[PDB]
Amino acid sequence: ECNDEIDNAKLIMKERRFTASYTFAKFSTGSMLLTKDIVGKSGVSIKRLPTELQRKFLFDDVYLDKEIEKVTIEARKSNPYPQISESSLLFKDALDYMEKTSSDYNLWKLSSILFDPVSYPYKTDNDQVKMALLKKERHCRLTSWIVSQIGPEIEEKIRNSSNEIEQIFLYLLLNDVVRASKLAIESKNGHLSVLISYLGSNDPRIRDLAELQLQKWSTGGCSIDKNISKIYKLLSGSPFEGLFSLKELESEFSWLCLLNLTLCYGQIDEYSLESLVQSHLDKFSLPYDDPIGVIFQLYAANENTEKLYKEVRQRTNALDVQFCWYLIQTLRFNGTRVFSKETSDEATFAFAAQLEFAQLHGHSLFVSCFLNDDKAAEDTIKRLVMREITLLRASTNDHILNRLKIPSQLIFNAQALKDRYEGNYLSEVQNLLLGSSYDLAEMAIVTSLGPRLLLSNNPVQNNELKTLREILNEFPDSERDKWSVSINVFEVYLKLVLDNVETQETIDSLISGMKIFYDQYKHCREVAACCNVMSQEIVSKILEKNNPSIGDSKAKLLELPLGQPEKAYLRGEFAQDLMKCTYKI
Amino acid sequence: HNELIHDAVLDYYGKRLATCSSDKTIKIFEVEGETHKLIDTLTGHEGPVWRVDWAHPKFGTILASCSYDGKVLIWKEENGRWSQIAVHAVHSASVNSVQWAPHEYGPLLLVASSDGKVSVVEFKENGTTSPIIIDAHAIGVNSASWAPATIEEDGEHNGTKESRKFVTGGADNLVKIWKYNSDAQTYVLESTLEGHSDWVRDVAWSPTVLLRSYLASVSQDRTCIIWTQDNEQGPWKKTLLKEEKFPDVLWRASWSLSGNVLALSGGDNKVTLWKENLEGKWEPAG
Repeated sequence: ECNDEIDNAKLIMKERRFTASYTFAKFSTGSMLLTKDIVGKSGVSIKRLPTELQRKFLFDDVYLDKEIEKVTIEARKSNPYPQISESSLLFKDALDYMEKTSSDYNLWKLSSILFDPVSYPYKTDNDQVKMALLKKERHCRLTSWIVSQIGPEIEEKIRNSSNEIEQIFLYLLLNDVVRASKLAIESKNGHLSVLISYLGSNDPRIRDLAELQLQKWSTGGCSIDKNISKIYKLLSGSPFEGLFSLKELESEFSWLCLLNLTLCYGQIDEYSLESLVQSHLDKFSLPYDDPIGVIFQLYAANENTEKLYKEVRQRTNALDVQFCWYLIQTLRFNGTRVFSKETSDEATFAFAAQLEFAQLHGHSLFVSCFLNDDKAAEDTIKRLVMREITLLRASTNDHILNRLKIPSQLIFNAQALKDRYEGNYLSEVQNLLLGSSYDLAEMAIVTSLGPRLLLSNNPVQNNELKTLREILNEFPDSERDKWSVSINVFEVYLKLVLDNVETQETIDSLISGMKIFYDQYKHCREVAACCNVMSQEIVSKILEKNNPSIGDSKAKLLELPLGQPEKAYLRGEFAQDLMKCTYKI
Repeated sequence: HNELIHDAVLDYYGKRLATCSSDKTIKIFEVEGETHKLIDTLTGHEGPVWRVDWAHPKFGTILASCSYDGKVLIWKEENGRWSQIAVHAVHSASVNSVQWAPHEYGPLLLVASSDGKVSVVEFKENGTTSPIIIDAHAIGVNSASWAPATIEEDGEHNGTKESRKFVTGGADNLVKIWKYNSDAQTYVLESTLEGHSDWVRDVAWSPTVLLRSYLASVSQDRTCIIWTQDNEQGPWKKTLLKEEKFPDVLWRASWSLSGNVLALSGGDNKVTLWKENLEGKWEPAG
């Protein structure tokens, strides 16, 4: 037989279109994939690749604590679920967590200068002086910064050049204007000093110098050198589209250096800081694979961020999901550069996924809040609260996080869902009451675990039984007759027995109701055993206050269910009782 | 131990994991990644364990399991130990899938048989379900799952149209969704999306939506079609995860909890991870 089920197994697999090894691809709570193995359990030979995150600060909760005291959790009134709509984030909240040689440092630092104002310590006389100087300020800082980054490169070349003239040129691609002059005097060159004194300004006069001096030279002369005539092109206001093109200079000096040239000299005060970077793009575009270069392009292209974003994206561009998420949210809700309430949602999912897979649970919840769409914001909040809140209680900084403005109700209900799994039905019911779900918490004592304050209660003093009673005096009585129909049976029971409200009508009302009640939870576990206790108590309670000894209440005793000793006792006692009557002469 | 792990899922507290094997046992395990503490064994079925699933917490932690017997024998820990709390058998012909519905959809139990029939019942502790069946495909249903999320009917009466949506996948290369109707006999079929030349294998809907609903319909034609529903209620348009035949025999294709990160289990024991690219098409993240 055993050998002949090998063969059957094989046929069953082939006809149902299975072959080879079965592998799967179900995402776990760690979000790695578990594939078959020899010593194979659910997962073996993990074919999950490392997380795409590797930014310092994302693995630091020190970062996460800090960002609670920036922007603060809030929800719409449209959906009462978190849907953050203010920002109090800047691009100066991480700058020291990564190196200062790194492109990551450069990316966060640059963005605050570009898009956000760099304010003055005072307030100007007119607002066009306010605003003009504000942009010029951003620009000033930028221009020097670029020079520091490009620094070592230019310096290297200055060192390796042992020609005076050549060193003199190399300096001007920095802001070494000072010292450029200094070397020129010493090396017996007047001509270089004169042109150097004019650096740091551009004018219609200066344009005029550049075009004419070139024409007179390459006509009346025998013609000036290739690179001198290239300089004339930078000063007339078109070096790359100029008659001598500097586009060849990419091939020796970075796209940022090339950008530097137009930015310091050409079209400075005939342009705003915005339009000025754009002009350089029209003369020579920067490479698309630069993460940090793309930023300039976005600023420059103005509120055509969307259009460019899709274009650049379709021409090779790498950016981190942390970066896309943080950028789109801050700028829109600072009103410095508006974004759509759609590009924001795309970015919120992307970073939030990477964070779960990284094993960052606080981070992944925070991020998610900045989601827009009443449904979506809803959807997401629910899910991540539900799956465990033990790690929302892990520290005191995770307490202030989740308790800030994420409805208390959600916290309590999550606890109950976890508690169903634990077999913690006792605490379950309590947490459902608090999560404002009076009807749900009814179901957890009557459909999953009968009251332990009517089973394990001590009958001697009934101390646990009246805890049952008193905690329904702590639960709504302003809206009682909309959630009590299993709990109510408990209520009428408790008032009749505890407090001694023995009325014939009260007795009947409970018994007729309790027949139905018995008839759907005489087969639920625990609940069934508690019904028998209840019955023993009610029967006992009637003798104890005086048995009314009518036909109908005799009836009542048998209409409420009886146990094995009880049905035998009644028949036993009735003959003895008769005997006793006939006893005395 | 097991030389072959067919498929294996997790609960909704992420402390337990249930392994579908092929030696007829459902091994309940405790999830600690690669290592597991085997706590239980439930042998009691005929042939390969095709599918098991865990209940959404608010209708137990019930574990409904199907094998080649063509029956769902439901197990439930009553007393801290496994026993049989139910049995089903309205369709026998091998039950392929066996799913529990979202919290709002109820304790609905999705049965999908290879006789071209599909049951949809309710789990009761007082008993009674009304037997409602609707015919999906004709050559069988090799996987079934559950539609995204419940909708809202407005007006004065909610839960009218759409509502609980059932998504199936037969062996006749046809993938489509439903719309629970109450005014036209059987579930009025939506639109037949024929884009398959070999039998449909696994179907998963994305619990992450933007402005379109994603439906990864895998097939044995070595491609996965991604059905982008335009504006979520528009038509279903052709969007291709790969245009070409992979040299991998694809099986499952299940989405992540957040994100449109999709894992596709290749025949060479390599689970590629796909993200949507710079265009509307997909490129691998790994």
